[PDB]
This record gives sequence, structure tokens and C-alpha cells, in this order.
Amino acid sequence: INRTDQSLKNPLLGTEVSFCLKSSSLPHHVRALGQIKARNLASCDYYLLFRQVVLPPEVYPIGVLIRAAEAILTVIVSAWKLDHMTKTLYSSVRYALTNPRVRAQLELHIAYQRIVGQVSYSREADIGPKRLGNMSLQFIQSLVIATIDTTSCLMTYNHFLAAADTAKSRCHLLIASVVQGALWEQGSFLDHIINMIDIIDSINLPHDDYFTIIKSIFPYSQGLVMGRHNVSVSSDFASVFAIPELCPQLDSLLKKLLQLDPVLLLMVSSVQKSWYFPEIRMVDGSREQLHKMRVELETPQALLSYGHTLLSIFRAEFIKGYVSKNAKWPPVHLLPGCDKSIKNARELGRWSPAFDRRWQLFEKVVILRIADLDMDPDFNDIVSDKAIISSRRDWVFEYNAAAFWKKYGERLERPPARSGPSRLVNALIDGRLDNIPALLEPFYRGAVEFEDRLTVLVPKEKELKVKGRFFSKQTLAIRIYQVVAEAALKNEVMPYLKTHSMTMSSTALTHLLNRLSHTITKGDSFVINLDYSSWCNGFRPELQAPICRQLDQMFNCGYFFRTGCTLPCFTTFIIQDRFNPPYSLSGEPVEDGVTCAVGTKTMGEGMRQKLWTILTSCWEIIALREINVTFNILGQGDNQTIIIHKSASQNNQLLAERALGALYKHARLAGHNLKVEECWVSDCLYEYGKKLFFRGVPVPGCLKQLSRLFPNLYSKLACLTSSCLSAAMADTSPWVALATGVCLYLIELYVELPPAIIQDESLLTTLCLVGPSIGGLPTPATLPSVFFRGMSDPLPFQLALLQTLIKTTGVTCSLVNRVVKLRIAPYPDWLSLVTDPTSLNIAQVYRPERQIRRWIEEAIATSSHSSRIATFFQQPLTEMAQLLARDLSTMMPLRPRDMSALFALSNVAYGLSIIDLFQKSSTVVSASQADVALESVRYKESIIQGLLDTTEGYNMQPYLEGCTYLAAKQLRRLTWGRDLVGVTMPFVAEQFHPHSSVGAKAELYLDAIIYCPQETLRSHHLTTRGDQPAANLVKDTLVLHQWYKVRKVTDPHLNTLMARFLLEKGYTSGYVNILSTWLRFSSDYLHSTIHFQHVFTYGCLYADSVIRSGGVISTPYLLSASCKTCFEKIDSEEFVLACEPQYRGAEWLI
Amino acid sequence: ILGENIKILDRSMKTMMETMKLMMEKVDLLYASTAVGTSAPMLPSHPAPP
Amino acid sequence: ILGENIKILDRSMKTMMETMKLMMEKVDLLYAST
Amino acid sequence: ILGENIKILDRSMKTMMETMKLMMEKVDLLYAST
Amino acid sequence: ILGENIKILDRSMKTMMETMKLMMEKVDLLYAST
Ligand SMILES: [Zn+2]
Repeated sequence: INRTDQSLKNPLLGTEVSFCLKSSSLPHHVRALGQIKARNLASCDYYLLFRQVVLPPEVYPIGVLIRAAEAILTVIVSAWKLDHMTKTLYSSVRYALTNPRVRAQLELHIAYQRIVGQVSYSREADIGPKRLGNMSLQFIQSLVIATIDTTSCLMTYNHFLAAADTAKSRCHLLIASVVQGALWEQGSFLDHIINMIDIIDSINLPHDDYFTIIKSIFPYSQGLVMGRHNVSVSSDFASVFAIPELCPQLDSLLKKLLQLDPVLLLMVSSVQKSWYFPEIRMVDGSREQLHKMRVELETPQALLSYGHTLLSIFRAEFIKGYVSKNAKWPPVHLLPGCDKSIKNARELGRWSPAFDRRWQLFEKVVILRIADLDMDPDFNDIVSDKAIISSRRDWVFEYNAAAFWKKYGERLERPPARSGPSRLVNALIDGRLDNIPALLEPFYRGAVEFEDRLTVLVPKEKELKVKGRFFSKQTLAIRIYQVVAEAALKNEVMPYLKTHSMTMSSTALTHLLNRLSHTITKGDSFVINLDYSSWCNGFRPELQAPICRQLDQMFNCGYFFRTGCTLPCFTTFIIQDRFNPPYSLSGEPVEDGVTCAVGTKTMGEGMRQKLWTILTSCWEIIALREINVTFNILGQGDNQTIIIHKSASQNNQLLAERALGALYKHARLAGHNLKVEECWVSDCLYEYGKKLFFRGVPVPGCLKQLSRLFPNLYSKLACLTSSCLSAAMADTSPWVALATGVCLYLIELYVELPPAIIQDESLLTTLCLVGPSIGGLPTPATLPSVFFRGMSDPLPFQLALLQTLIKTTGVTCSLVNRVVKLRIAPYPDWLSLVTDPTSLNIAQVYRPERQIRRWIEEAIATSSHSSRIATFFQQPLTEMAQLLARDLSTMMPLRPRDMSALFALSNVAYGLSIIDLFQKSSTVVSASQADVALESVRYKESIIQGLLDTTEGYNMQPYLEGCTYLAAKQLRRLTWGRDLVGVTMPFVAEQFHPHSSVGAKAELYLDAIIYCPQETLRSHHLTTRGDQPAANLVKDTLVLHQWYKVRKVTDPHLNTLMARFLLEKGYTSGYVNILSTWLRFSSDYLHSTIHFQHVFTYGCLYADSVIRSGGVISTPYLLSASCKTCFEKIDSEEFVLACEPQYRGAEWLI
Repeated sequence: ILGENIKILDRSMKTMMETMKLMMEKVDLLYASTAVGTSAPMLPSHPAPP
Repeated sequence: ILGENIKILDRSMKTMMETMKLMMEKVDLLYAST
Repeated sequence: ILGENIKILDRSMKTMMETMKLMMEKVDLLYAST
Repeated sequence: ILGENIKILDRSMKTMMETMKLMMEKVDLLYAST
């Protein structure tokens, strides 16, 4: 199989191209050179060629897609009862799909996708010419020939994938931009997007300059917004970048966007993947990487002194946290000359405030053992996909034999097969990871075995850095050492760092973020945003050796941290340039400074992530404390936000200047030179979690997120739905996300399915409206969670959508049956219900694979040759899970919402989670397979055949007439024959019916929820805030038991099951919130938990809709109750388990 | 007073421990610094787990 | 246990006994470079 | 009747401490002078 | 049975007197080297 990837997932490399142009003598070279024109472009200039691709206008008949999208959105809105905005939504979609430029981009995306599909996973290796507009593609092995008229560019399949992904991202960007503009106060801004596209595509500067511009677009936009809307602190961030010099047109366009709306500028400027990715200059990039891993900014002696200072502050913070959490000092030994205050504080077991500014006093305090190193990592970390190298002897397997032979003139002594696994999961299966304490024993001593001292650096894909950034894949032993050290740091010491502890407790985190949002606008809390660039290639052994020693003594693991603290100096580093291999002298790499480097001062990116965080927090606390300013360090990565509170003595400007100077000075004494462009101060803009915040209100990522095993239609649609759901969870409007997702879903269906299905508007609509809940492809339509935050039953919503479709459009019920094609399972499958309470017992035909759990489990049980796995799978976990599910399926008031709860706190749930981790590893599933190429072809054929069928599944007439609540309960009764109760949640739309009170009649006043607006709302109000209002499975089980007893649920059988669950463990005895702060609640309810929150969200969504539809509210509006049958009284009688439990227990897990 | 005269020995031990650890830090870094670019072996710096 | 706390002290010293020795070898072979 | 045989090692301990410090400065100043 | 325990400790201490002076010259002649 050739050309496996269907999307850009690897860095763009050229060394292969250069090797094939001049070197190499394989048969494919003759064919390749034959099909190269005189004007052969370089691979580094591939984007200069794909920009010229033009397709004939309106080649794909996508009008059916337009009509289907219109109908789908109309149906969704009508179901939601927001009939005053369907006009806006479907008009926007039609305009988006009818624009000339937008349609051209969409057609280009479709052509790219079809060309990719026709060649990926092809056993053939010389696919003939393929026409793409004026280009004539041609594939050879993993190389591509692209010709337009006379110029050609010998590429790699990765380059073509990058071009295809660029076209796809531009399609997404344009569609989302039009839809978003249709729903804003300020009109369509699509023209600016098109203008930016044309301007950037018109850039003819060299490779490096063009990609510098593209990289700088976003930070320069931040600087532009910042320099205009700072009130307290100054700003010069925009000055550093050279955009206004290199590309004046882009600068003028960006300034125009800023003038229009800063939020819009941050919106559009955030796109960074919709522009062709660079080709890493591997020679220079690797040379720079290796040099940066061996440079000494600071003298080692000064670094060691500062390391001692950092050790002092680390001791201070740890002791403070330990005291605050246990009201007693940890075991410490006081050195001679210790200060009297320290003695008194230790004796009294308290923490005097004076220490906060006197960390130096802790230089005489040594912390003794407080825990033991957990040299037994849990499966959550071992079972992963991070590629690893088995040992040194496998280094020869990361290069091409032909390239090595040509470059040096000598063969490569590659053994017949790799001596060991290629990934962590394979290592675990093979039994390597069963005596970890012995595996890490060399680290304890301090002499890592020579066989485990090699590191391979890998370039990072989809990064706009021509020089490139490398992350490191490392030997199995070093990888396990890292895992153990990271777990220990994150579990035993990091929670005790008082100042740093308040950045991981979500409660404190959320409270701090809310306070920052409330105070940023008032001009009393500005933020400093440091973004280290050399952080990864930073820390030297000297700086961290003292803290490494203190940790070693703290965990009683002799020299376990110091060994990795000084390891890089004894390690061999190589660059995976598959066609630029290093020389091999005696079976080992030879240092040359470009491809190989034996011994460096740091272990590179990824390694010691947490320790570096601790050190950074330490020196930041030092820098800020000495100037006596309140601070709230907030950050985890190389970019950190420092929140500084106003001081009554001096204005924010002087405070910011002093803080920045101190940070410069102290980062200077760490070998972490901090430059101007990496730090900026602002009182209007700040960033956290890769998510901007302008004047407190978040900047939606509509244009960015919506622009984001073997492949299959189901997998692609699921990824689309998940991305759109994440965007909706962000500050993106639910309507923007929903419309964009509908458009994208229709495009995706158009790419795959044959014309017969596509040109069937009614069928296409029905397909888009049949969600997975009733059995069908994932769709953005059927998603109640888009508009809500809590758990919600999707079934009533799906039935409501189908009912509305039937009532409104010309689709007949027989067609719905044809598409839905209901197929009740022959026998109950209790495990599926337990692991997903709100699902019907139906055959999920479109699912990529069903019952595969036993296949993976069975494959793991055999062909293992391990010990941990053997004890982990003594008897089939799937069979026991089914047993437990059946056991829990004997509650006379069968309430799956609790069956899932009970099943959750059992060892079998953890075992199924581990199996899920195993299958998630694409290596395990491929190992289980016993190719995938035919599997996809068969899969595509089956679905294409399935819906082309004209067979019926089950007469749905009785299930699409009444309340979706009652209908859903009837459906569950039918599909399990047990009158399932306790999980159906009504649909807010049918439960109520919004009414404006302008025309309200006395009949409507009897019962409803009223919404009182303080003043008339407007589009401006939608973006400005107002004023109106392990063993832990034992504690959760205990609180569940306390919950039951408090409610007086005391059942002998349930008690026995719960006690068994205990003894097997060992124990024995925000989108709309801004408007929400603009209205007032109403508790004047008669009947009606969490569901009420959904009603409130719907009520305020009505106002959002009427405002966004060019309307205004003059009087309070009510929410009458329309469907009475959608109301019920719940008693929750008891969990009468009936038949006695038979699960027993595992006792092997944990 | 049979134990107080012993605790001061322990503190004397712990004081030496820091002395040894500082020696190790310095010596370890000297050797590591000269080991860059050479095939110098990675000598152990701690006897063994008990 | 009055004698155990000193018993543990012994082997704690024994760790130093060779902890230097392994430093002695590395320092000694450092001379051979010069 | 046994404390008399332990006061003679602590007095020697101090004598062995002063040597340890007496060489501490010697070793440290050697690192800086490099 | 402490008397034997003391003596074994005492000899181990005597292993510190000669070992150090067996490396005092070694480490200090490094200064003579530089
Ligand atoms: Zn109803």
C-alpha cells in the first residue's frame, strides 16, 4: 500500500525530492525524469504553483446541496420554534453557496478531495494522469508530478496533501465567514476575506520572507489591536514586526479591519493553517537546533548559583504549601546557622508571613523523605501511541539504504528486522514493561545503559517555521523514566507548591479568570504575557541540578532525578532526515554537527515538562516578589500570563515597567534570554488556553475552529461534528456553528456518495436529519448539546426534527422509514445501554466496526508473551462486563441513568477503559487485523448500497405524531419491552412556546416563565457584559452510599453489591452567560433540577434570535407551556435489584 | 540523656550528607561538561537500591 | 529500637564508603586525559 | 559505665569536621578558579 | 552487645582517617598541576 495518509500529518521534506532528481537509480527515476518539463520548480516553491490552479466555473452541480441546506436549516428552526430567523439563516446559506469566489473555492476543495480519495490506499503505485483544472497531476510511488502548462514541480505526496488541506481550509474559512457575517450587527465582511486571500496569494517574496509574513500576521494583529485599545499601559508590540515593510497591502487591509471592528480583526487574523505550510530547510534547521542545544548563554558557575537560589525558593514554596495543607512542617533538617525565626516556625508548625519576602532564609533548610517514588506507572500512561526507538541498534532503521549508499559510498549494515517494538503499547504487549523497577534501576544508580542513550529528533508538521521545530522520540527506557518522573512530580510535589498550586484547581482557576475578566476593563489589573521561544532548548544542567538533588533527597530515590538532570551530556542525538543519514563508523552514529550530535546540554522539547514549569514559576516568583507587587502567575507552557493587580501608590505604567524589568533581569540569570517580541503588557487583551480575550469578553473562534484506523465516511463526519461541537462550546454562536456544519456535512457527503444519491434533494435532507441516536451518520443537526451545557436526551429532539420535516416539507413518512431503516436488535444488549444510557437497542449499521471489543481483547490475550497483560486478562473482560450489565439490568424500576452510575464505579469499567485505550492505539488494531485497503472499499460499498436500498425498517407513523417525550418512551418500551423509565428528558421546544407579550392575551397569562429586560436589547448587548445576576473510586462510592442513605435508599441486595465493590478495592468497614447577567431569573414555578437550566437557556435564546433578526424587545416576554404530556411526576421508588447479584469482583485491577 | 547525645550524631551525619551532595553536584557537572562531544562512559554516581 | 536507629546509621555511612570510591575512579581517570 | 567510651569519638568527630570544612573551601575555590 | 557495635564503628572511622589522607595528596596535587 502506497500513499496512506489522506491528510497532512507529516512535515514537508525535500531531501527525498533532491535525492530523486540527481541521485538514485531506481526504476521510478526513469519515469519521473521523463515527465519533468524544462521549467522544473523546486519543491520549496510548490505553493507558488498551486496558487495558479483555476477550475472551469460551475463544474460540479451543487445546487441540490444549496436547496438541501436551505430545507434542513428551515426544518431545524421550525422545530426550535424560532420562526423569525429562518429567513436570515437560509438566506445566508444560499448567499454563501451562490457567491462566485466561494463556489469556486468549494469546487476546488471537492476536486482535491476526490483526487486524494482516488489515490490514497492504492495498491497501484503509478496512477496515471489526473486532471485538476489546468493542472495535470501524476503520481509515482510517494512522489507527485504537477504541471500546469509548461512548468513542473516534482513534489512529495506530503506537498500535495498540504495543498489539498489548504484548499479545504480556505473553503471552510469562506463558508464560515459568510455565515458569520450574515448574523453580525456589521454587515457581510466576506469582501475583506477575499481581498486578504488575493493579497496574500499575490505575494512573490522569497520563501523565507513570505512565511515570515504569514507567521507574523497573527501577532501583528494582536499588536495592532493592543496599541489602539490600551487605556492604562503603553504598547509597542506592533512595532517589532516587519509586515508594513514587506507587504504594505496586507498592512493596510489589517488596519482597515481594525478600524471596522477589533473583534473582527482578531477573528480573521487567527487563521494560520489556511495558508500553505513551509518546507523545512532541514540542513540549516538541524544545524541551528543542534547548536542551540549546546550554546552557553550564561557561565555555568553563575547558573549554579542561581540554581541554588531557585532551590531556596522551591523549598520555601513547598514548605508553605505543606503547612497550609497539614498545619505542620514536613520532615526537615536544619543546617548550622539556621535563622531563629525558622526554628520557631518549625517548632510551632506554622508559617510566618515574613518568609514570603525572605526566601533566602530557606537556604539552610533541607527537606527529608516525604514519600516514595511510584515506580509502577498505571496503564493510562504506558498505553499510548508515542513512537519510541527500541534501542541504539535500531537507529539504522530511521534512514534509507539507498541514500546512505549514495551519500557515503558504503552499505548500511541494517539487520533483517527491528530488534524490538516501535511503540509503547507494543513494548507493553511484548513484556518489556513488567519489571520497571529493574528497568529504571540504572537510573537509580546513575549509569544509564549505553544501549538506552540515543535520541532521535523529529521535525514538527503543520508549523509555519521555515527553520522548523523538533520534538524528540526517545528510547523505551528513557521514555519510562520520563513517565515515572513526570507522574511523581505532578502527584507528590507539585500540588504542594502554594503559588503554583493555584493554577490546576479548576475552582480557583475559574474564580481567578472571572476576577480578571471583571477587573481588566476597570483598569486596575493589567496582564504581562511572556512567550518563551528558546524555553525548550533552554535549561542547562547547572540551573536545575540543585532542585534535582532536593527532589532526589525528597523521594529517597538516590540520584534518580539528577541522572536525568545531567543525562543529555552523555546522549547521542540524530535527526530523522530519511534521506540525509549520518555516517556509521562501528554501528554507531558519527557526530557531524548537522545530522548527528553526540552529547548536548539539554534533552530537548517534551522532556522534563513539569520540572521546567516548576523552575519557571520559581524564578518568576522571585522576580515579582522583590519589587513588592501582587501577582498571580497563570500558565503551564512556554507562554505564561502574569496578572498584576493595581497598587494605590503608583500608576499601572510604572508598575508594568518595573515588573517587565525585573522579569528581564531574572530570566536573564537562567540562560533564557527574553526578547521584546516575546513579552507584551496589556489591559485590554490577554490569552489563556489558546483562546483570546478582548476586554474580558472572549473572542469567538468561529473562523478558526470551523477551519480545522482506515478512513471512512463515519469517521470523517464524527470528526466534523466534534470540531463543530467544540466551536459551539467556545464563544462561537450556536447558529453560526450549526449552519456552517450543515454546509460542511453536505459537502462531505457530496465528495463521497455517487450522483444517484446526491441529486435526490429529499433523500439528502432526510440523511442529514437522521442522527446517530436513532441510528445514522453523525450530523450537526441532531445535537441538543449545541445550545446547552448539561446532559440532555437527544432522542426527543430527533423525533421532533423528523416530525417537523414531515409536517413542513414534501418528504413523506415512507421516505423517513427508508432512510432511518430501524432494526431492533434480536436480543437486549445491556452493556451498550449501561455505557450509554440514552440509546435505543438498534443495529448501528453505519458504525465503522461493532463487536470489535472481543477482537482486540482476544488478540491481546494471545500473542502477548507478557506478565502484566496476562494477570490483567485472566478471564475475558468483555464477558464479565456483559455479566455485570445483565446483573444491573434487574432493577424493577429500570433506571439506566443509575445503571451507568453503578457500573462506573467498578473495576470492570476501568478494564473496559483500558481496552478502549488499547484499540485507540492504531498499531494494536492493525495488529489485530487478521488488508485495510479493501476494508475501506467494502465499507464504502456497503453504505452506498445500504441507503440506495428501498426497504423499510419499521412503521414510524405511531412514533412521529405525539409528544416526543411520550413517543420516545414508547420507542424505548418497544425496543426493550421493559417500559424503561428515569432517563427520558422532554424537548424544551415542544414543552413551551415562546410568546411576546405585546399581543399577549389573558389566556396566555395563566402559566408561563416571564423575562424582564431592564432596557431594550441590541446587537451591541450580545458582546458586552451587564450587571444583572486510584483509591478515589472508594470515596466516590462512599458518597454515593451516603446519598442513598440520606434519601433513605436502604436495600439489602444493593448494600451487598456496594460492599463487594468496596472490598474489591481494599476498603472495609458559556456563550449566553453574558446575556444571563443581563436578565433576571424567575422562580415562580408550579411544577418545574438541571432541566430548568435548559429552559432558561431556551428563553434567553429566544431573545438572542429576535435581536439577531433585526428586531428589538419592548416588553417582557413569556414562555407558555404548550405540550402538557411532556410533563411528568417522578418518584424514584427504589433500586429493587430482584435477582441476586452475580458479578462478584475482579481484584486484579488497581 | 542517652538519646539526645545520639540525635546530635544524626544531625552531624545529615550535615555531612549536604557536604557530600555538594561535592557530587560539582564533580558530576565537571565530568559531564567534558563529556560533550566525546565517548566518555557514564560512570555511576550512587551505589545501588537497597 | 534504641540500637536500631544507630544500626541504620551504619549502613548510611557505608553508602559514603563507596560513594567516594566511585568518585575516586572518575576523578582519577580524569587525570589520564591530561 | 559505657558513656565514657563514646565521648572520645565525638571529640574526634569535631577534629574530622574541621578537616572537612578546611578542605571544603579548598575544593570550592578550585572550581571557581577555572 | 553494644560494645562490639562500637568497635566496628570505631574501625570504620579509622577507615576514614587513612582513606582521606590517601586522597588529600591526590586532590591537592591537582592544584600543583594547575
Ligand atoms: Zn409535547
